[PDB]
Amino acid sequence: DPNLWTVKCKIGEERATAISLMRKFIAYQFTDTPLQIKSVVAPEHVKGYIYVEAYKQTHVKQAIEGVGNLRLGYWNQQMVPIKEMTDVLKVVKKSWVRLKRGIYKDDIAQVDYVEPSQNTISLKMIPRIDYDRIKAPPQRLFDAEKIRSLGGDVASDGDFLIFEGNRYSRKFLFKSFAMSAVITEGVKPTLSELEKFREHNFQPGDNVEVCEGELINLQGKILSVDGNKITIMPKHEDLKDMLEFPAQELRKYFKMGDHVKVIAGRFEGDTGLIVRVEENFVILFSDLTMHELKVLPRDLQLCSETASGNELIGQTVRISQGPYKGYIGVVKDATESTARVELHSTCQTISVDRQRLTTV
Amino acid sequence: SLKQRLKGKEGRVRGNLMGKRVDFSARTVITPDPNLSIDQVGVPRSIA
Amino acid sequence: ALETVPKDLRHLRACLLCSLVKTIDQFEYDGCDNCDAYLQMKGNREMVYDCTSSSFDGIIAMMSPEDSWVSKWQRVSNFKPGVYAVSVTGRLPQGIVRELKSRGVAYKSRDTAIKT
Amino acid sequence: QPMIYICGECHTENEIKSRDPIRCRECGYRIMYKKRTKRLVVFDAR
Amino acid sequence: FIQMSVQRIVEDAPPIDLQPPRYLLKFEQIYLSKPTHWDGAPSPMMPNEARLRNLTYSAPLYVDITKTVQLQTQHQKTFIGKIPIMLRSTYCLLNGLTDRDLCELNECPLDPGGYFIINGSEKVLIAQEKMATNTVYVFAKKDSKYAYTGECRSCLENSSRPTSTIWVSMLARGGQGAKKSAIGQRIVATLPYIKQEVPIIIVFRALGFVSDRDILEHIIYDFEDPEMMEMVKPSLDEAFVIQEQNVALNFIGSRGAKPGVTKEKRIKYAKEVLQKEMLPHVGVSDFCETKKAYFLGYMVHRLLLAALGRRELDDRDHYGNKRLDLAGPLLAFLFRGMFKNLLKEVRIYAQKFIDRGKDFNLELAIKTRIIS
Amino acid sequence: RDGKLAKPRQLHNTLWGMVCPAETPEGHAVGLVKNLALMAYISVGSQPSPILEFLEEWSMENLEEISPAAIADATKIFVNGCWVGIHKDPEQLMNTLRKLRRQMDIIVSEVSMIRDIREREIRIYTDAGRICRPLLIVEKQKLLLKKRHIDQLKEREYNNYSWQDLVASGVVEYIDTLEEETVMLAMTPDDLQEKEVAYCSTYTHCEIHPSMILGVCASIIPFPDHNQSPRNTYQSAMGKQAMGVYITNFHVRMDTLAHVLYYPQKPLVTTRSMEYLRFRELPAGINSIVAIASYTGYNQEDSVIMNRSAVDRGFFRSVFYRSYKEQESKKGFDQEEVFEKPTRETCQGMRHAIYDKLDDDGLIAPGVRVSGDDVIIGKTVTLPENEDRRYTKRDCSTFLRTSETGIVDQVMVTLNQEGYKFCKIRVRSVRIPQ
RNA sequence: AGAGAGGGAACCCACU
Ligand SMILES: [Zn+2]
Ligand SMILES: [Zn+2]
Repeated sequence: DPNLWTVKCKIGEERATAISLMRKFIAYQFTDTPLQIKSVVAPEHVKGYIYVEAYKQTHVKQAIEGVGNLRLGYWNQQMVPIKEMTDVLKVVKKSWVRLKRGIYKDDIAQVDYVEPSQNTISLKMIPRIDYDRIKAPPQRLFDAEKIRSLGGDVASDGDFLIFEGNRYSRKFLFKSFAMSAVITEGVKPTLSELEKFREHNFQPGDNVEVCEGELINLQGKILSVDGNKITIMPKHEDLKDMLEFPAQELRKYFKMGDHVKVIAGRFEGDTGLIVRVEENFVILFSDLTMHELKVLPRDLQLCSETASGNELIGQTVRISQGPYKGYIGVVKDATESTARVELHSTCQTISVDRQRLTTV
Repeated sequence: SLKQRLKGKEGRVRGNLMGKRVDFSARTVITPDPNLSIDQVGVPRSIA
Repeated sequence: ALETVPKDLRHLRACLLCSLVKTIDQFEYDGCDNCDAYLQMKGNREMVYDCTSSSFDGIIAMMSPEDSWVSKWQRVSNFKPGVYAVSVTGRLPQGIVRELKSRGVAYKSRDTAIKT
Repeated sequence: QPMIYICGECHTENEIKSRDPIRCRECGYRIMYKKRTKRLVVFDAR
Repeated sequence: FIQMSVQRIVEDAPPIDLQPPRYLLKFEQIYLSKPTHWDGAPSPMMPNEARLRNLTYSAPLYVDITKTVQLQTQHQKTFIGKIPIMLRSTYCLLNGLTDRDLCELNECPLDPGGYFIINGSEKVLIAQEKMATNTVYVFAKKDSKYAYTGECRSCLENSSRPTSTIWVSMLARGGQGAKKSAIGQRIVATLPYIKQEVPIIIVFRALGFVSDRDILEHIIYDFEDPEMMEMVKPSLDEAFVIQEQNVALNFIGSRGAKPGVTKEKRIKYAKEVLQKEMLPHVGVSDFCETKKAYFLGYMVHRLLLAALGRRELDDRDHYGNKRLDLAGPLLAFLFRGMFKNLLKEVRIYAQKFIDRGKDFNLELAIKTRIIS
Repeated sequence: RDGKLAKPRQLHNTLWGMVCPAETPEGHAVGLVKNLALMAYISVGSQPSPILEFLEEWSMENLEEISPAAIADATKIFVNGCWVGIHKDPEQLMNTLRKLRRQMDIIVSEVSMIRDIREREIRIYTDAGRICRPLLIVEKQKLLLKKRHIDQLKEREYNNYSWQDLVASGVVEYIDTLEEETVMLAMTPDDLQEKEVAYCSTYTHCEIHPSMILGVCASIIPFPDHNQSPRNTYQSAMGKQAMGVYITNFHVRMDTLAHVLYYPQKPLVTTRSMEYLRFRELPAGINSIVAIASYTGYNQEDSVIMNRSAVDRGFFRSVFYRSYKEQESKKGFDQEEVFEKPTRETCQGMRHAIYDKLDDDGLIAPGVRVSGDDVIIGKTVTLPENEDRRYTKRDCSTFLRTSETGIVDQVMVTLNQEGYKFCKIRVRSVRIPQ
């Protein structure tokens, strides 16, 4: 079986390299200078280099001769190892989308109307424009009055509007964009985007108990953390061994009278001490105020940090009295009593009384 | 690099920790004077 | 031949049966260069839209499938040289698959992707 | 408000403006020389 | 420099050829205009004006192009780029002007010139010493394993390639060669682009001189002084195994900076090294085998004379052994590389614009920034 | 640099007449950096083809047509290092080549022939970079520089009899360093052509004048042979540092660090060589009535007592010019320099200095006194976040160099290479000797 | 009476 060899190519032009190599193979398949290679691979997501399938490196070198896009891999070739050849062809994989190209790249767009022609869909966007004022930008609301005032490419239909490169807006952009120009899988917007248009959090050092199983009511401190099945190693009371517990079995249990913080919800950012631990209602008093804050056991964490909660200046003067009489200078500094005069004649700045100075 | 930032005669250990720039210092030409004692230096006014 | 090779990068589509990658013009004018006799997408655009894919990953310029280990892993050794797709997203309707099976052609999926 | 510059090789004088390309009107010479100041100068003859 | 050497550089560059219908570009006749600034109209830029406005007192450089695609077309006075001019030259504005005219230009007659105006800054090219090229020298590396080492920093005049020093050394080991058989001292040569100590007799055989008698004729010009022949005897007796020109060239190709593949493509590499790398000043041609052999024999003979003391050793600080690179040679050495880079960029442009099937635009092919 | 060896730095014997023996930077670059002698001239080089044609014209046998038996009984002849052939009679060949060089028929004057006599070689060098110097030609212990040459040479600008005519007359010729190894050089004719207890009586060339072995800075030293050589070297270092009128058009030049003098004088004690460096037209220094006396004790250890009244009479009172250049940059609208008088209420980051010295365009009119940390160029660069309040473009101004003062000499306003406005301000400060 | 400074690196010539 032949082997795969890496050939460095021009970035972004790997598919065209394979097309050109196929055309070259077909154009010389009956001549006296045949391409003795077997196949050419240019993957979808591997950018920078392609692969040549051959029994020899010399075959690869004599086959890529005349191809300028591969000139940076012409002198030397590197073979893909035998065990890694299957990794070459291995492939892994009213809504919201995010635009791919343009100034609206990766911006949340509400899919308004799906056009059944499978070419484009109507998208609701927040304009990243300067209203034709700076260009001869963050997301802000579409101001139709400002774009009617500044003029330029603008057409008004009440709240409907066309502007600046056939951008369609209403009341909020409503413009068509291609399905292949958007990502229709894996956006998951947040609550702030809902206004515009389970979970596990275990931390090292926190205290947790066991709610079910044969190891119930064993409270231990958290050492490590993982994603879904954590296989935690808690340091229990009076046990030198490290046991194993997943996330569904544990719960953030805290003894009464300890440092507590709130991770998320309405009560986040506030600290304090808990008072009495019920089945799930855990009541606490804050470090700032003495108001009762009742929280879920999961919305608590163990953190030991403290809660946050003159006129003569620059005036050409003339010394009219004293040893320096008759000198013209410029006042650098001045006081109630004296003033420093930069003499025009000498390379020296000297201080004299204001009673000795006479302005020009 | 960091090793190049430390290893030199212009690095941190010689250049900045051993011999460093200091405030309250003056540098000007010396000219002779036989009318002052051996432990007296005549400094200018603009330096003083 | 050169008739199989696509002419440009725009509207490249991979076949659902043999993962043959061609432009929509070449599918409209030539059909499938391997198994059009079993599919008959020549002279019909809707047949092409039903029998070709708009989502593919990776291309292979299979030049000599008779002596290629890639053709052994992708099961395209008994075909003709051309541009093939590694991963193909899509599926034929049940009528076409049943008609192919009635002609002795079971439809093996070219979707060799590792879905999570 | 306009500043009078002496036009280098031309040795003539002309007005200038803010954000004005520096050109003479006689032959477009690029080098201008600013006129001597109007305020008084006094020199100790030492 | 600007009168002859620039034309020599332009003509000594090969006419670049591209293979599809082939086409080749050639530059034959150069033009050097007067310094001129500009956007703006062409006007004579006086050097004091270039000094005040932080300009560069540089004259534009044109050349004519001739391309054959064959379908030949010429292109007269194509702007290559601007090259600086030192003042009081023959191509400066104030050449031969009277002192009154200089005082009209705000330039003093007292100024000797000889400096460039680059961005308004006056630059002086300091003359750089170097060892005299194409001259055989015999030195003594008293710390190395060589008793007396000869060298010749060979550099052909009006050749874009730099110098390539060849060494003809004699292994010292005054007594035995750390062996039970190696009696005498063996002469060994360090060739360019060859990393091993090649014997002298190997090179002489590789030059098409198979007989020991002929090599000794080329080395020792008298056969009546047996002492020098006896001294050269061990070096002659090192390589009596290799007798053919083929085997000698194969041993030349062994252990090169670019090692050979097989017997094939290594004979050609050794031939290329012996043709274009060592001793370019005696000629680079097919018939220059015997002239190169004569000069190598002279080098070995001078080394033998140094080993005898019949001629004294050479001094590295004697100023008959040195050259002074002035603005001419320095700017020529710079212009060789920069003109070659301009040619390389033109070749890249042509390679880009022939593969589209179209015709290249030659004004866009020659970019003026790389040469100015 | 910084090599502990000495052989590349020492004053070799072949530095005679070609390079000054005294002038050198006496720092860590002793001997490495040198200064060329006065009459020394670097051969610009010519093509060797006419020489090869001339050699083939005469009975020179090429290497491709010789037997290897008649080589040792004849002289090997080189051109530019490459061995061109053999010749049987070295004499009457060197004589012929020299006879052609004393006439400039074929061989250029710069080209050099060297006949190695001990070992049978004759090498002709036509390289570009060799360093030679002109010498007289002594045919008989007689000089070829006759009285008629002096008569035709005194009356220049009338007979159009130049130095090149004397080179063409076969009287002087350029001898390089290789050829100096094979020449018998007379120092002066008044001593080395008269019969005595004879030294050699076989002179070939005569030195024109020994004072031409020195450089440009060692030529302004009066009686340099009476000094000690380190003193000559130190004076060669200092002489490129003396204040003086460095150029005649210094009022036009916007040079940085221009040191010029009020009343420069030519030296009362001068050399003949100062007439050719034009040191009497752009001098550097003043003739002073010095007294070498122990006194109150202020000329103790390399110091000098000066006369206050003489200094008040303009003695060594120099003037120091310093230029300041600044241009604005038209950029992608984020930062935009422009020359204007910055305002405290408008500009931000404005340093506390006098801004009323500036004119309406942000520049100083010539004839205005400025001192340390006085503004000379009012330039403001815009701030991209002026809208992203009420505080706008920041000050980017060039101050007068601190601990310096003086009057602004002249200001020039022009455009740069890029077409942007560009201003130079030359500030004048006289320097009374203290 | 509105109060601080920044560039940074590279390379040449000298100075004791
Ligand atoms: Zn198909
Ligand atoms: Zn004018």
